[PDB]
Amino acid sequence: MVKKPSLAGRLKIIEIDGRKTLGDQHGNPIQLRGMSTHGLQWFPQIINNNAFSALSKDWEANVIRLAMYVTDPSVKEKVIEGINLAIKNDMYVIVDWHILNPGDPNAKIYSGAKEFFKEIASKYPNDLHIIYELANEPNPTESDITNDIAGWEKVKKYAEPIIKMLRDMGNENIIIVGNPEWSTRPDLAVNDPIDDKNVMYSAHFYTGSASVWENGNKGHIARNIEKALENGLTVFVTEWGTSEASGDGGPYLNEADEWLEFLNSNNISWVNWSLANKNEASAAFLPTTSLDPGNGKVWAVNQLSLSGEYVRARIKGIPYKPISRETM
Ligand SMILES: [Cl-]
Repeated sequence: MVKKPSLAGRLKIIEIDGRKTLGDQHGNPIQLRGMSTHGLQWFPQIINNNAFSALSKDWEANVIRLAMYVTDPSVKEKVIEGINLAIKNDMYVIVDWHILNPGDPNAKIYSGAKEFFKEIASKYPNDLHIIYELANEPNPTESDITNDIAGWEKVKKYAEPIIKMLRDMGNENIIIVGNPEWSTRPDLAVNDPIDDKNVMYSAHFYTGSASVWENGNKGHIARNIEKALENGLTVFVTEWGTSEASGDGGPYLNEADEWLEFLNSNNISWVNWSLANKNEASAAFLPTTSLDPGNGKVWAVNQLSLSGEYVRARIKGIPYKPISRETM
């Protein structure tokens, strides 16, 4: 079982024998393993105590990510309750300003980020539970976040005012910064890293659309991860799926094995997409499964999709022995 906030305390980047990694208050390496909500506008019913209790207790998650797409400003309320439910259920919590369309974390439509982050931070001053993720997936869709240094620099100009502000009020939280091409470029930050001892860099992958190795070569995403790591950055996988990059297809579980070996061997924390019951391969729950499992109840394994079942075993760290899906 991966360590809970009750035993890990404040997370910080530590260095051991020349290598940086995510560590706890005691100065030991730690790995976070959990689940991301789907968009909190589309799937807010996951923000319930019985669900968060089940993920923490049964799935043995030490983290949950609250994907707030940027609909209504009322979505902000489900984030607050989610933060509350996570603290109360002994889990780290990623507050994800979930940019996607447009792709630019700056571009007009994302005005209130610093403002939003200010609010959450004020409500929970230097709370050990919270991890701030400033921009889910900077990307080229309706934006000039290009797949290069110039694109990384726009992301950096967006992130720094928010980081400084957070640090000024005494917030020593892990901050995770996204990067170009849907957060597949943590290597771009090597060129010009954020001067903050507790900033990490996102990487995202979908195992049906990305392999660790192909035709003898390290794949693009895995090698971009390696480049950031070799150059003294740390990487946190705030979103990966067992499906294709659409969120559907497969699941691709043999490829997931290889990704997870690669991440565990490098002590890279990871959060699986997603806690939906949408009819898509990446969704952890069957379409007929309620996102509230009931009072004192967990979801049964047969209420979980093939992906959900697989990720649950991996979060727990138990061998994966899939159930029979036919009975007569
Ligand atoms: Cl196994």
